Amino acid sequence: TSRRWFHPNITGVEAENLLLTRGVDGSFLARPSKSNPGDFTLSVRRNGAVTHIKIQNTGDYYDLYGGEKFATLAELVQYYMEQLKEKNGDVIELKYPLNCADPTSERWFHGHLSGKEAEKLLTEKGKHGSFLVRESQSHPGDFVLSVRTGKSKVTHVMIRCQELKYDVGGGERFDSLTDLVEHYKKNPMVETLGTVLQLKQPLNTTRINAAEIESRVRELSKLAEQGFWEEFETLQQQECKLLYSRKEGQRQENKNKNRYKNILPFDHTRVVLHSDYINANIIMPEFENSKPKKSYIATQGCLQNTVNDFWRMVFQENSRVIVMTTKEVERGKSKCVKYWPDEYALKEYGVMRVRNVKESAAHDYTLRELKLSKVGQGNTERTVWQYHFRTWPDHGVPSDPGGVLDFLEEVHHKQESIMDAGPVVVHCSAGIGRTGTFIVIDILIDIIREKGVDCDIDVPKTIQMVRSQRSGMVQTEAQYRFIYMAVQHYIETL
Ligand SMILES: N[C@@H]1c2ccccc2OC12CCN(c1cnc3c(N4CCCc5ncccc54)n[nH]c3n1)CC2
Repeated sequence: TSRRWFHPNITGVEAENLLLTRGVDGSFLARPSKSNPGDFTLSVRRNGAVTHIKIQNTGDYYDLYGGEKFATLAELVQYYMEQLKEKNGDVIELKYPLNCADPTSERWFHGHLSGKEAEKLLTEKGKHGSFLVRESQSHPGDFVLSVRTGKSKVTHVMIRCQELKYDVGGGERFDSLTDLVEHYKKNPMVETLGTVLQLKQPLNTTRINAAEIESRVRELSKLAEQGFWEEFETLQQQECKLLYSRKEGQRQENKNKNRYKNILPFDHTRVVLHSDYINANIIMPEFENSKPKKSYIATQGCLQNTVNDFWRMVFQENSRVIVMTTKEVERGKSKCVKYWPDEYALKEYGVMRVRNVKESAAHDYTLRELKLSKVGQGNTERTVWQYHFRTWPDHGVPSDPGGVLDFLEEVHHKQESIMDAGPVVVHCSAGIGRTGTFIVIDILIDIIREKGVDCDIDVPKTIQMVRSQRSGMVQTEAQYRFIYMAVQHYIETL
Protein backbone atom coordinates (compact mmCIF):
# COMPACT_ATOMS: atom_id res chain seq x y z
CA THR A 1 0.00 0.00 0.00
CA SER A 2 1.76 3.10 -1.32
CA ARG A 3 0.97 6.74 -2.10
CA ARG A 4 4.47 7.84 -3.13
CA TRP A 5 3.21 8.51 -6.68
CA PHE A 6 1.74 11.84 -5.47
CA HIS A 7 4.12 14.80 -5.79
CA PRO A 8 2.92 17.71 -3.61
CA ASN A 9 5.57 20.29 -4.58
CA ILE A 10 5.96 19.72 -8.33
CA THR A 11 4.97 21.95 -11.24
CA GLY A 12 3.63 20.76 -14.57
CA VAL A 13 6.98 21.39 -16.24
CA GLU A 14 8.86 19.61 -13.46
CA ALA A 15 6.52 16.63 -13.89
CA GLU A 16 7.22 16.35 -17.62
CA ASN A 17 10.96 16.33 -16.91
CA LEU A 18 10.64 13.70 -14.17
CA LEU A 19 8.59 11.41 -16.42
CA LEU A 20 10.86 11.82 -19.46
CA THR A 21 14.24 11.36 -17.72
CA ARG A 22 13.51 9.12 -14.70
CA GLY A 23 10.51 7.22 -16.07
CA VAL A 24 9.40 5.05 -18.98
CA ASP A 25 6.23 4.49 -20.98
CA GLY A 26 3.47 3.65 -18.52
CA SER A 27 4.95 5.71 -15.68
CA PHE A 28 2.54 8.08 -13.96
CA LEU A 29 2.28 10.50 -11.06
CA ALA A 30 -0.22 12.83 -9.40
CA ARG A 31 0.26 16.42 -8.27
CA PRO A 32 -1.76 19.47 -7.22
CA SER A 33 -2.96 21.65 -10.08
CA LYS A 34 -0.96 24.89 -10.14
CA SER A 35 -3.01 26.73 -12.77
CA ASN A 36 -6.25 25.86 -10.92
CA PRO A 37 -5.72 25.52 -7.16
CA GLY A 38 -7.99 23.05 -5.39
CA ASP A 39 -7.78 20.73 -8.41
CA PHE A 40 -5.29 17.96 -9.21
CA THR A 41 -3.51 16.58 -12.26
CA LEU A 42 -2.61 13.08 -13.45
CA SER A 43 0.59 13.11 -15.51
CA VAL A 44 0.98 9.95 -17.60
CA ARG A 45 3.68 9.09 -20.14
CA ARG A 46 2.77 7.56 -23.50
CA ASN A 47 4.80 6.96 -26.67
CA GLY A 48 7.58 9.15 -25.33
CA ALA A 49 5.13 11.95 -24.48
CA VAL A 50 3.44 13.20 -21.30
CA THR A 51 -0.31 13.74 -20.94
CA HIS A 52 -1.90 15.97 -18.29
CA ILE A 53 -5.42 14.86 -17.30
CA LYS A 54 -7.22 17.17 -14.90
CA ILE A 55 -8.93 16.12 -11.67
CA GLN A 56 -11.50 18.44 -10.09
CA ASN A 57 -13.02 18.35 -6.61
CA THR A 58 -15.50 20.94 -5.33
CA GLY A 59 -16.48 18.93 -2.25
CA ASP A 60 -18.41 15.93 -3.55
CA TYR A 61 -15.82 13.65 -5.18
CA TYR A 62 -12.72 13.48 -7.37
CA ASP A 63 -13.85 13.88 -11.00
CA LEU A 64 -11.27 12.53 -13.45
CA TYR A 65 -11.38 14.31 -16.80
CA GLY A 66 -12.51 11.76 -19.35
CA GLY A 67 -12.69 9.15 -16.58
CA GLU A 68 -14.80 8.36 -13.53
CA LYS A 69 -15.53 9.94 -10.14
CA PHE A 70 -13.67 8.55 -7.13
CA ALA A 71 -13.75 9.06 -3.37
CA THR A 72 -9.96 9.27 -2.96
CA LEU A 73 -6.93 9.61 -5.20
CA ALA A 74 -5.59 6.29 -3.89
CA GLU A 75 -8.90 4.62 -4.76
CA LEU A 76 -8.77 6.32 -8.16
CA VAL A 77 -5.21 5.14 -8.76
CA GLN A 78 -5.85 1.60 -7.51
CA TYR A 79 -8.95 1.33 -9.71
CA TYR A 80 -6.94 1.93 -12.90
CA MET A 81 -3.83 -0.03 -11.93
CA GLU A 82 -5.99 -3.17 -11.75
CA GLN A 83 -10.09 1.35 -18.92
CA LEU A 84 -8.91 4.93 -18.56
CA LYS A 85 -9.16 6.47 -22.03
CA GLU A 86 -8.39 9.86 -23.51
CA LYS A 87 -11.27 11.85 -24.95
CA ASN A 88 -10.02 10.70 -28.37
CA GLY A 89 -10.67 7.05 -27.46
CA ASP A 90 -7.03 6.16 -26.79
CA VAL A 91 -6.38 3.86 -23.84
CA ILE A 92 -4.21 5.13 -20.99
CA GLU A 93 -1.92 2.79 -19.07
CA LEU A 94 -1.07 3.50 -15.42
CA LYS A 95 1.83 1.05 -15.16
CA TYR A 96 4.79 2.36 -13.14
CA PRO A 97 4.32 4.88 -10.30
CA LEU A 98 7.06 7.51 -10.18
CA ASN A 99 7.85 7.71 -6.48
CA CYS A 100 8.29 11.13 -4.87
CA ALA A 101 11.28 11.81 -2.62
CA ASP A 102 9.90 14.99 -1.03
CA PRO A 103 9.29 14.32 2.70
CA THR A 104 6.96 17.30 3.24
CA SER A 105 3.85 15.12 3.57
CA GLU A 106 5.35 12.70 6.12
CA ARG A 107 3.85 12.50 9.60
CA TRP A 108 7.30 12.65 11.24
CA PHE A 109 8.79 15.44 9.08
CA HIS A 110 8.52 18.87 10.72
CA GLY A 111 10.51 21.06 8.32
CA HIS A 112 12.52 23.90 9.83
CA LEU A 113 11.63 23.10 13.45
CA SER A 114 14.34 24.16 15.88
CA GLY A 115 16.20 21.92 18.30
CA LYS A 116 14.72 23.77 21.27
CA GLU A 117 11.18 23.70 19.86
CA ALA A 118 11.69 20.00 19.11
CA GLU A 119 13.00 19.06 22.56
CA LYS A 120 10.06 20.96 24.06
CA LEU A 121 7.48 19.06 22.00
CA LEU A 122 9.25 15.73 22.53
CA THR A 123 9.25 16.31 26.30
CA GLU A 124 5.64 17.45 26.84
CA LYS A 125 3.80 15.47 24.14
CA GLY A 126 5.98 12.42 23.50
CA LYS A 127 6.13 8.93 24.97
CA HIS A 128 8.44 5.96 24.44
CA GLY A 129 8.94 5.58 20.69
CA SER A 130 7.97 9.10 19.64
CA PHE A 131 10.32 10.38 16.93
CA LEU A 132 10.59 13.27 14.49
CA VAL A 133 12.82 14.61 11.72
CA ARG A 134 13.73 18.28 11.30
CA GLU A 135 16.01 20.38 9.13
CA SER A 136 19.44 21.21 10.53
CA GLN A 137 20.64 24.79 11.04
CA SER A 138 24.34 24.41 11.90
CA HIS A 139 24.74 22.00 8.94
CA PRO A 140 22.55 23.32 6.11
CA GLY A 141 21.16 20.60 3.88
CA ASP A 142 21.27 17.93 6.60
CA PHE A 143 18.52 16.74 8.95
CA VAL A 144 18.17 15.63 12.57
CA LEU A 145 16.29 12.59 13.89
CA SER A 146 15.22 12.78 17.55
CA VAL A 147 13.86 9.70 19.33
CA ARG A 148 12.47 9.50 22.87
CA THR A 149 13.07 6.42 25.03
CA GLY A 150 12.22 5.49 28.60
CA LYS A 151 14.22 7.44 33.51
CA SER A 152 13.48 8.80 30.03
CA LYS A 153 15.69 10.67 27.58
CA VAL A 154 15.82 12.18 24.10
CA THR A 155 18.44 10.97 21.62
CA HIS A 156 19.60 13.03 18.63
CA VAL A 157 20.97 11.41 15.46
CA MET A 158 22.39 13.36 12.53
CA ILE A 159 21.30 12.68 8.94
CA ARG A 160 23.93 13.72 6.40
CA CYS A 161 23.09 14.78 2.84
CA GLN A 162 25.91 13.76 0.47
CA GLU A 163 25.51 13.71 -3.32
CA LEU A 164 21.70 13.64 -3.03
CA LYS A 165 21.77 10.59 -0.72
CA TYR A 166 21.11 10.40 3.01
CA ASP A 167 22.84 8.45 5.77
CA VAL A 168 23.28 8.45 9.54
CA GLY A 169 27.06 8.75 9.33
CA GLY A 170 27.54 5.12 8.35
CA GLY A 171 25.89 2.02 7.00
CA GLU A 172 23.66 2.19 3.95
CA ARG A 173 23.00 5.32 1.89
CA PHE A 174 19.39 6.01 0.90
CA ASP A 175 17.95 7.92 -2.04
CA SER A 176 15.32 9.73 0.05
CA LEU A 177 14.63 10.70 3.64
CA THR A 178 11.59 8.41 3.60
CA ASP A 179 13.63 5.34 2.63
CA LEU A 180 16.11 6.05 5.44
CA VAL A 181 13.33 6.32 8.03
CA GLU A 182 11.55 3.11 7.02
CA HIS A 183 14.82 1.15 7.06
CA TYR A 184 15.71 2.23 10.60
CA LYS A 185 12.14 1.53 11.72
CA LYS A 186 12.42 -2.10 10.63
CA ASN A 187 16.12 -2.19 11.64
CA PRO A 188 16.34 0.25 14.57
CA MET A 189 19.69 1.71 15.55
CA VAL A 190 21.24 0.46 18.80
CA GLU A 191 23.82 2.25 20.93
CA THR A 192 26.84 0.33 22.19
CA LEU A 193 25.47 0.32 25.76
CA GLY A 194 22.19 -1.41 24.78
CA THR A 195 19.79 1.49 24.22
CA VAL A 196 17.56 0.69 21.24
CA LEU A 197 16.23 3.72 19.34
CA GLN A 198 12.84 2.24 18.49
CA LEU A 199 10.85 4.45 16.11
CA LYS A 200 7.37 3.47 17.28
CA GLN A 201 5.09 6.30 16.13
CA PRO A 202 5.58 9.95 15.13
CA LEU A 203 5.18 12.60 17.80
CA ASN A 204 1.66 14.02 17.84
CA THR A 205 1.64 17.79 17.24
CA THR A 206 -1.97 18.06 16.01
CA ARG A 207 -3.80 17.28 19.26
CA ILE A 208 -4.70 20.59 20.90
CA ASN A 209 -6.73 21.81 23.84
CA ALA A 210 -10.17 22.89 22.63
CA ALA A 211 -9.69 26.22 24.41
CA GLU A 212 -6.69 27.17 22.24
CA ILE A 213 -8.52 26.52 18.97
CA GLU A 214 -8.35 30.18 17.90
CA SER A 215 -4.59 30.45 18.46
CA ARG A 216 -4.11 27.15 16.63
CA VAL A 217 -6.17 28.38 13.67
CA ARG A 218 -3.98 31.50 13.57
CA GLU A 219 -0.84 29.36 13.31
CA LEU A 220 -2.15 27.07 10.56
CA SER A 221 -3.09 30.21 8.57
CA LYS A 222 0.32 31.93 8.47
CA LEU A 223 1.99 32.83 5.20
CA ALA A 224 5.35 31.31 4.29
CA GLU A 225 6.85 34.70 3.32
CA GLN A 226 0.40 27.71 5.18
CA GLY A 227 0.21 25.11 7.93
CA PHE A 228 -3.30 24.04 6.94
CA TRP A 229 -1.90 22.71 3.66
CA GLU A 230 0.84 20.78 5.47
CA GLU A 231 -1.52 19.28 8.05
CA PHE A 232 -4.10 18.41 5.38
CA GLU A 233 -1.76 16.97 2.75
CA THR A 234 -0.05 14.91 5.45
CA LEU A 235 -3.49 13.43 6.17
CA GLN A 236 -4.19 12.79 2.48
CA GLN A 237 -0.99 10.74 2.27
CA GLN A 238 -2.39 8.46 4.99
CA GLU A 239 -5.43 7.51 2.88
CA CYS A 240 -3.48 4.69 1.22
CA LYS A 241 -3.95 2.79 4.52
CA LEU A 242 -7.75 2.81 4.08
CA LEU A 243 -8.20 0.59 1.01
CA TYR A 244 -10.62 -1.86 2.61
CA SER A 245 -12.63 -4.24 0.45
CA ARG A 246 -15.84 -3.16 -1.28
CA LYS A 247 -16.98 -6.44 -2.82
CA GLU A 248 -20.71 -6.33 -2.06
CA GLY A 249 -20.93 -2.95 -3.79
CA GLN A 250 -19.10 -4.23 -6.88
CA ARG A 251 -21.50 -7.17 -7.27
CA GLN A 252 -23.42 -7.20 -10.55
CA GLU A 253 -26.84 -7.22 -8.86
CA ASN A 254 -25.92 -4.11 -6.81
CA LYS A 255 -24.43 -1.86 -9.50
CA ASN A 256 -27.64 0.09 -10.21
CA LYS A 257 -28.14 0.82 -6.49
CA ASN A 258 -25.01 3.01 -6.33
CA ARG A 259 -25.38 6.66 -7.32
CA TYR A 260 -21.73 6.75 -8.45
CA LYS A 261 -20.20 3.65 -9.98
CA ASN A 262 -16.91 3.59 -8.05
CA ILE A 263 -17.91 5.34 -4.79
CA LEU A 264 -18.74 2.13 -2.93
CA PRO A 265 -19.23 1.26 0.76
CA PHE A 266 -16.78 -0.68 2.88
CA ASP A 267 -17.84 -4.26 3.54
CA HIS A 268 -16.96 -4.32 7.25
CA THR A 269 -19.05 -1.22 8.03
CA ARG A 270 -21.83 -1.31 5.42
CA VAL A 271 -25.45 -1.49 6.55
CA VAL A 272 -26.79 -5.01 5.97
CA LEU A 273 -30.54 -4.94 5.30
CA HIS A 274 -32.33 -7.88 6.91
CA SER A 275 -31.71 -7.86 -1.08
CA ASP A 276 -29.39 -6.72 1.71
CA TYR A 277 -27.41 -3.97 -0.04
CA ILE A 278 -27.51 -0.19 0.27
CA ASN A 279 -24.75 2.36 -0.32
CA ALA A 280 -24.37 3.28 3.34
CA ASN A 281 -21.97 2.72 6.23
CA ILE A 282 -22.32 2.93 9.99
CA ILE A 283 -20.04 5.58 11.50
CA MET A 284 -19.21 4.62 15.09
CA PRO A 285 -16.86 7.20 16.69
CA GLU A 286 -13.88 5.43 18.24
CA PHE A 287 -11.33 7.18 20.45
CA GLU A 288 -8.36 6.17 22.59
CA ASN A 289 -19.48 8.02 30.43
CA SER A 290 -23.12 7.54 31.44
CA LYS A 291 -24.72 8.94 28.28
CA PRO A 292 -25.52 6.77 25.25
CA LYS A 293 -23.07 7.50 22.46
CA LYS A 294 -24.24 8.87 19.12
CA SER A 295 -23.56 7.04 15.85
CA TYR A 296 -24.20 7.97 12.23
CA ILE A 297 -25.22 6.39 8.93
CA ALA A 298 -23.40 8.06 6.03
CA THR A 299 -25.21 7.27 2.78
CA GLN A 300 -25.83 8.55 -0.74
CA GLY A 301 -28.70 10.58 -2.14
CA CYS A 302 -31.63 8.28 -2.83
CA LEU A 303 -32.06 6.95 -6.34
CA GLN A 304 -35.54 6.28 -7.67
CA ASN A 305 -34.92 2.53 -7.29
CA THR A 306 -33.42 2.77 -3.78
CA VAL A 307 -36.07 4.75 -1.86
CA ASN A 308 -37.69 1.52 -0.66
CA ASP A 309 -34.31 0.28 0.58
CA PHE A 310 -33.72 3.65 2.28
CA TRP A 311 -36.80 3.39 4.49
CA ARG A 312 -36.02 -0.27 5.23
CA MET A 313 -32.68 0.87 6.65
CA VAL A 314 -34.21 3.75 8.63
CA PHE A 315 -36.83 1.42 10.10
CA GLN A 316 -34.33 -1.41 10.65
CA GLU A 317 -31.73 0.78 12.38
CA ASN A 318 -34.39 2.57 14.49
CA SER A 319 -33.17 5.94 13.24
CA ARG A 320 -35.25 8.92 14.37
CA VAL A 321 -33.35 11.75 12.63
CA ILE A 322 -32.21 12.32 9.04
CA VAL A 323 -29.75 15.00 7.90
CA MET A 324 -30.01 16.06 4.24
CA THR A 325 -27.32 18.52 3.12
CA THR A 326 -28.21 18.96 -0.55
CA LYS A 327 -31.04 20.09 -2.80
CA GLU A 328 -32.86 17.67 -5.06
CA VAL A 329 -31.30 19.53 -8.01
CA GLU A 330 -28.07 21.55 -8.08
CA ARG A 331 -26.80 23.15 -11.30
CA GLY A 332 -29.44 21.37 -13.36
CA LYS A 333 -28.24 17.95 -12.15
CA SER A 334 -30.09 15.47 -9.97
CA LYS A 335 -28.39 14.92 -6.60
CA CYS A 336 -31.11 13.19 -4.56
CA VAL A 337 -34.54 11.74 -5.38
CA LYS A 338 -37.56 12.88 -3.37
CA TYR A 339 -38.08 10.05 -0.86
CA TRP A 340 -40.69 11.80 1.31
CA PRO A 341 -44.36 12.58 0.65
CA ASP A 342 -45.89 16.00 0.25
CA GLU A 343 -46.94 17.68 3.48
CA TYR A 344 -49.97 15.97 5.06
CA ALA A 345 -49.79 13.20 2.42
CA LEU A 346 -49.39 9.46 2.99
CA LYS A 347 -47.26 7.24 0.75
CA GLU A 348 -46.29 3.57 0.76
CA TYR A 349 -42.65 2.74 -0.04
CA GLY A 350 -42.85 -1.02 -0.41
CA VAL A 351 -43.61 -2.55 2.98
CA MET A 352 -42.89 0.77 4.73
CA ARG A 353 -45.55 3.46 5.23
CA VAL A 354 -44.54 7.11 5.68
CA ARG A 355 -46.74 10.12 6.45
CA ASN A 356 -45.48 13.70 6.22
CA VAL A 357 -47.03 14.98 9.44
CA LYS A 358 -45.80 18.58 9.29
CA GLU A 359 -43.21 20.82 7.65
CA SER A 360 -41.49 23.72 9.43
CA ALA A 361 -39.63 26.18 7.20
CA ALA A 362 -36.57 28.25 8.07
CA HIS A 363 -34.20 30.06 5.73
CA ASP A 364 -31.32 27.57 5.97
CA TYR A 365 -33.25 24.31 6.40
CA THR A 366 -36.68 22.69 6.27
CA LEU A 367 -37.87 20.25 8.94
CA ARG A 368 -40.41 17.51 8.18
CA GLU A 369 -42.11 15.41 10.85
CA LEU A 370 -42.54 11.99 9.23
CA LYS A 371 -44.38 9.04 10.80
CA LEU A 372 -42.77 5.74 9.78
CA SER A 373 -44.58 2.41 10.12
CA LYS A 374 -44.50 -1.09 8.66
CA VAL A 375 -47.45 -1.83 6.39
CA GLY A 376 -49.72 -4.48 7.87
CA GLN A 377 -48.31 -4.05 11.39
CA GLY A 378 -49.92 -1.75 13.94
CA ASN A 379 -47.31 -1.56 16.73
CA THR A 380 -44.42 -0.43 14.51
CA GLU A 381 -44.98 3.33 14.11
CA ARG A 382 -42.36 5.90 15.09
CA THR A 383 -41.62 9.53 14.27
CA VAL A 384 -38.69 10.42 12.00
CA TRP A 385 -37.47 14.03 11.83
CA GLN A 386 -35.93 15.00 8.48
CA TYR A 387 -33.66 18.07 8.59
CA HIS A 388 -33.09 19.27 5.01
CA PHE A 389 -30.32 21.86 4.74
CA ARG A 390 -30.89 23.90 1.58
CA THR A 391 -28.41 26.82 1.70
CA TRP A 392 -25.15 24.94 1.15
CA PRO A 393 -23.29 26.52 -1.79
CA ASP A 394 -23.09 24.59 -5.04
CA HIS A 395 -19.28 24.70 -4.80
CA GLY A 396 -16.96 24.93 -1.82
CA VAL A 397 -18.28 25.52 1.69
CA PRO A 398 -20.17 28.32 3.44
CA SER A 399 -18.18 31.45 4.22
CA ASP A 400 -19.45 31.41 7.82
CA PRO A 401 -20.24 28.32 9.95
CA GLY A 402 -23.11 30.16 11.68
CA GLY A 403 -26.01 28.56 9.84
CA VAL A 404 -24.47 25.09 9.91
CA LEU A 405 -23.95 25.24 13.69
CA ASP A 406 -27.48 26.40 14.53
CA PHE A 407 -28.61 23.65 12.16
CA LEU A 408 -26.58 20.90 13.84
CA GLU A 409 -27.44 22.20 17.33
CA GLU A 410 -31.13 21.57 16.62
CA VAL A 411 -30.34 18.17 15.10
CA HIS A 412 -28.41 17.26 18.25
CA HIS A 413 -31.25 18.29 20.57
CA LYS A 414 -33.91 16.35 18.66
CA GLN A 415 -31.77 13.20 18.87
CA GLU A 416 -30.97 13.63 22.57
CA SER A 417 -34.69 14.06 23.33
CA ILE A 418 -35.82 10.75 21.78
CA MET A 419 -35.15 7.75 24.01
CA ASP A 420 -33.55 4.75 22.28
CA ALA A 421 -32.96 6.71 19.07
CA GLY A 422 -30.85 4.81 16.56
CA PRO A 423 -28.06 6.16 14.38
CA VAL A 424 -28.43 9.60 12.82
CA VAL A 425 -28.84 9.23 9.05
CA VAL A 426 -26.71 11.80 7.21
CA HIS A 427 -26.72 11.82 3.41
CA CYS A 428 -25.67 14.14 0.59
CA SER A 429 -24.98 13.42 -3.08
CA ALA A 430 -22.18 10.85 -2.97
CA GLY A 431 -22.34 10.87 0.83
CA ILE A 432 -18.64 11.47 1.52
CA GLY A 433 -17.94 15.17 1.02
CA ARG A 434 -20.62 17.23 2.76
CA THR A 435 -21.84 14.21 4.73
CA GLY A 436 -18.31 13.78 6.06
CA THR A 437 -17.89 17.43 7.02
CA PHE A 438 -21.14 17.43 9.01
CA ILE A 439 -20.49 14.16 10.86
CA VAL A 440 -16.92 15.21 11.67
CA ILE A 441 -18.07 18.61 12.93
CA ASP A 442 -20.82 16.95 14.98
CA ILE A 443 -18.43 14.41 16.52
CA LEU A 444 -15.91 17.12 17.41
CA ILE A 445 -18.33 19.38 19.30
CA ASP A 446 -20.04 16.44 21.02
CA ILE A 447 -16.66 15.78 22.65
CA ILE A 448 -16.65 19.40 23.84
CA ARG A 449 -20.26 18.98 24.96
CA GLU A 450 -19.36 16.21 27.39
CA LYS A 451 -15.90 17.27 28.63
CA GLY A 452 -16.01 21.08 28.47
CA VAL A 453 -13.87 23.71 26.79
CA ASP A 454 -10.85 22.15 28.55
CA CYS A 455 -10.50 18.92 26.59
CA ASP A 456 -8.25 17.44 23.91
CA ILE A 457 -9.35 17.23 20.27
CA ASP A 458 -7.50 15.94 17.20
CA VAL A 459 -9.10 16.97 13.91
CA PRO A 460 -6.81 14.89 11.64
CA LYS A 461 -6.89 11.83 13.92
CA THR A 462 -10.70 12.06 13.98
CA ILE A 463 -11.04 12.37 10.19
CA GLN A 464 -8.70 9.42 9.66
CA MET A 465 -10.78 7.38 12.11
CA VAL A 466 -13.95 8.22 10.17
CA ARG A 467 -12.36 7.58 6.76
CA SER A 468 -11.71 3.96 7.76
CA GLN A 469 -15.51 3.52 7.91
CA ARG A 470 -16.54 5.15 4.61
CA SER A 471 -14.37 6.05 1.63
CA GLY A 472 -13.15 9.63 1.52
CA MET A 473 -15.01 11.28 4.38
CA VAL A 474 -14.22 14.99 4.09
CA GLN A 475 -13.17 15.59 0.48
CA THR A 476 -11.30 18.88 0.02
CA GLU A 477 -9.04 21.14 2.06
CA ALA A 478 -11.74 23.83 2.05
CA GLN A 479 -13.99 21.48 4.02
CA TYR A 480 -10.95 20.88 6.23
CA ARG A 481 -10.46 24.54 7.13
CA PHE A 482 -14.24 24.81 7.51
CA ILE A 483 -14.10 22.08 10.16
CA TYR A 484 -11.57 24.07 12.18
CA MET A 485 -13.63 27.22 11.64
CA ALA A 486 -16.72 25.42 12.93
CA VAL A 487 -15.09 24.06 16.09
CA GLN A 488 -13.58 27.50 16.69
CA HIS A 489 -16.87 29.37 16.24
CA TYR A 490 -18.86 26.98 18.43
CA ILE A 491 -16.36 27.56 21.25
CA GLU A 492 -16.59 31.36 20.97
CA THR A 493 -20.38 31.27 21.54
CA LEU A 494 -20.08 29.65 24.99
N1 LIG B 1 4.79 16.90 7.48
C1 LIG B 1 4.10 18.13 7.91
C2 LIG B 1 5.05 19.26 7.95
C3 LIG B 1 5.74 19.92 6.92
C4 LIG B 1 6.59 20.98 7.22
C5 LIG B 1 6.77 21.38 8.55
C6 LIG B 1 6.09 20.72 9.57
C7 LIG B 1 5.22 19.65 9.27
O1 LIG B 1 4.40 18.80 10.15
C8 LIG B 1 3.59 17.97 9.31
C9 LIG B 1 3.81 16.86 10.22
C10 LIG B 1 3.18 17.03 11.60
N2 LIG B 1 1.70 17.39 11.51
C11 LIG B 1 0.72 16.34 11.28
C12 LIG B 1 0.78 15.13 11.97
N3 LIG B 1 -0.14 14.18 11.73
C13 LIG B 1 -1.10 14.40 10.82
C14 LIG B 1 -2.20 13.62 10.34
N4 LIG B 1 -2.58 12.27 10.74
C15 LIG B 1 -3.00 11.34 9.73
C16 LIG B 1 -3.60 10.04 10.22
C17 LIG B 1 -2.87 9.47 11.42
C18 LIG B 1 -2.78 10.55 12.54
N5 LIG B 1 -2.85 10.18 13.83
C19 LIG B 1 -2.78 11.08 14.81
C20 LIG B 1 -2.65 12.46 14.53
C21 LIG B 1 -2.58 12.88 13.19
C22 LIG B 1 -2.65 11.90 12.18
N6 LIG B 1 -2.83 14.34 9.42
N7 LIG B 1 -2.20 15.55 9.28
C23 LIG B 1 -1.14 15.59 10.14
N8 LIG B 1 -0.22 16.55 10.38
C24 LIG B 1 1.62 18.65 10.66
C25 LIG B 1 2.21 18.41 9.27
